[PDB]
Amino acid sequence: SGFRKMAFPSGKVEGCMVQVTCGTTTLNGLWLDDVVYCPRHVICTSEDMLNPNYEDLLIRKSNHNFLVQAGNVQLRVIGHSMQNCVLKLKVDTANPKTPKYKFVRIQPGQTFSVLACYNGSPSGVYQCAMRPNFTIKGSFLNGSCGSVGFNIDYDCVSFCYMHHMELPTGVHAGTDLEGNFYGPFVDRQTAQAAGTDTTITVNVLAWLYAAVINGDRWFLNRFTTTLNDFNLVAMKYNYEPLTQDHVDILGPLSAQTGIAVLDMCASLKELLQNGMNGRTILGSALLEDEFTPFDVVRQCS
Amino acid sequence: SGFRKMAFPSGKVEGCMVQVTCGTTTLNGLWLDDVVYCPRHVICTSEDMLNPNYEDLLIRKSNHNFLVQAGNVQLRVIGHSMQNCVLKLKVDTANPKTPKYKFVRIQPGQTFSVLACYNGSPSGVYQCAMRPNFTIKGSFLNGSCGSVGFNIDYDCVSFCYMHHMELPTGVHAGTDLEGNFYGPFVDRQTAQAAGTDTTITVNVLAWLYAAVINGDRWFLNRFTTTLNDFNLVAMKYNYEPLTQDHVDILGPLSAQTGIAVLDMCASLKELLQNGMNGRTILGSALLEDEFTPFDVVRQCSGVT
Ligand SMILES: O=C1CN(Cc2ccc(F)c(F)c2)C(=O)N1c1cncc(Br)c1
Ligand SMILES: O=C1CN(Cc2ccc(F)c(F)c2)C(=O)N1c1cncc(Br)c1
Ligand code: NA
Repeated sequence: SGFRKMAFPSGKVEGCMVQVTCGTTTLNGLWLDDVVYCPRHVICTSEDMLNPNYEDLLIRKSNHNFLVQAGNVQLRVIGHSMQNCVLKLKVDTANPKTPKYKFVRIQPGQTFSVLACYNGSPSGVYQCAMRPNFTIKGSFLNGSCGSVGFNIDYDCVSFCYMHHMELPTGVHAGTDLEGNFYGPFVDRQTAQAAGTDTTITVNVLAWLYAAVINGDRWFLNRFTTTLNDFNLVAMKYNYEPLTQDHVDILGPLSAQTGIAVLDMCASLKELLQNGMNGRTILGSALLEDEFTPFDVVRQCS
Repeated sequence: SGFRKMAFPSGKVEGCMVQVTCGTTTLNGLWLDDVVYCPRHVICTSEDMLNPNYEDLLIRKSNHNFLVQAGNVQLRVIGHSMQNCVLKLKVDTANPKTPKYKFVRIQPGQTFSVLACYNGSPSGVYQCAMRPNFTIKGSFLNGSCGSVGFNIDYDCVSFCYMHHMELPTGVHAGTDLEGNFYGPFVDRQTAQAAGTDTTITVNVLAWLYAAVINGDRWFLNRFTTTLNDFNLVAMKYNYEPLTQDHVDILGPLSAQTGIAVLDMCASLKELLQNGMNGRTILGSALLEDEFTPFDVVRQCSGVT
């Protein structure tokens, strides 16, 4: 028993991290097979920041303008291309530590592990969720761009996030590994702001199921709710709508605990009305929304 | 910006984890140089576990009773011996992935990363603190025994914890890598309980400094206090005493943020007496005590 924010073991990703330098700019890149992926903004100067024309900046570069260092070894860049907001540098060595991997684009509410890196070297690993407003609440300093986000269900690494920037509210924006941004953001220093964030309702319900599995029942009640009445109340507390898909997804947790999804919804309504009255759930005094249904089943039993 | 419960990258430890089977028991072991370390209770059946005589159980075993698998490869056990509550299985091959490492024993309040493993396969990594009552609030299922805890101090892995058991309250107990238990526990099936726990004061102060560095400042106030008056309050709220050494250790954070430790102690006094009045700090409604001063400086400064 116990319940913890748990990340995937980071070793398979650690063996893929490299340092990419262009001009006076250094950041991180991801070395898979014979390609290094990194944010295209590595090619920008101080001037360039507001309205960079990336195609024009890139056409001016040769292979030998990109320095790639993997530990103590320089790799040779033998080709370059841009895909959306990522640069792909072809190198003359396949990474001998390349894991089985794929690139997956995730939806808001999905969680993943982040391996924070500086100068091509790993600093730490933690868990994040894609917020409804397409940001992530990470922990990143100057030099962290190119850090990646991943899951490892089975032996296969699913890369889902590459870090590009910090927004003024201190939250983080980035792309999938095909270089498409999550949300409306762009890799330019013009004014942009995250929309107001909301709580991930399906995840809170998952976590309440986790609390029951681990032996806590104090917050249950004798009531039920319709899906529509639940959503009418929940939205007054800045909770995302719960959909019939989400209800279906919670089916297994419902069957394991004997508590119907809409009865758990009624418990959540009361928690929003009353607060916790000095109590905690799984060691928290707030409702947690960064565990998915899949996360709960994997960690519990 | 941002502040997260962050574990060390786990790769150097992942390359040392193996599966150990003895009879119908499978659990995890740590393969360093030519030795596999695991809990000595691997040799017990249920009946044995009620009142084990480990020396007597072990003398009945041959090397070939211990099946050790590193991935899909069997290792050959060529020797077996016990040190306190850990079994050491000598094997015929040195681990080519052995990192630079040391075995260290940690103090209550200190934090470490846990690599939870099942059947010799790492499943997850998270950060823990050794509680003042010598338990850890981990997340472990059947099969997790032999999972380890560690810090990384340079390129050197400092192993500090090996998992042995779950207590009835759902917290966790184990040993250092020399097989000495943290806390007043034994490796047998009898009634055992965690003692009453306390809050790690120096760590809460560290986390308040983390909050200030990240822009969360509402709890600061004009007041200061003395160590003696603060410690009277801590005692009343089941907080560990704050020592002068703790004050010294927070020195850097005090100079960086302009908030003296005893000035921050006056903030913490008020929080204990009055609560948070609906507010949060770094997204929490509780005072967090599982970041050390070193953890905070490392995460707010970028060490790699
Ligand atoms: O290291 C950097 C650089 N940067 C700025 C940036 C400039 C032009 C662009 F087109 C763009 F996408 C991003 C930025 O936000 N970081 C950062 C990333 N994470 C946490 C911190 Br603190 C800083
Ligand atoms: O997997 C096991 C086996 N086990 C047996 C045991 C009982 C008493 C002892 F003194 C002892 F040394 C071993 C035990 O506690 N776990 C466990 C460890 N962590 C989280 C879970 Br759930 C289970
Ligand atoms: Na003060």
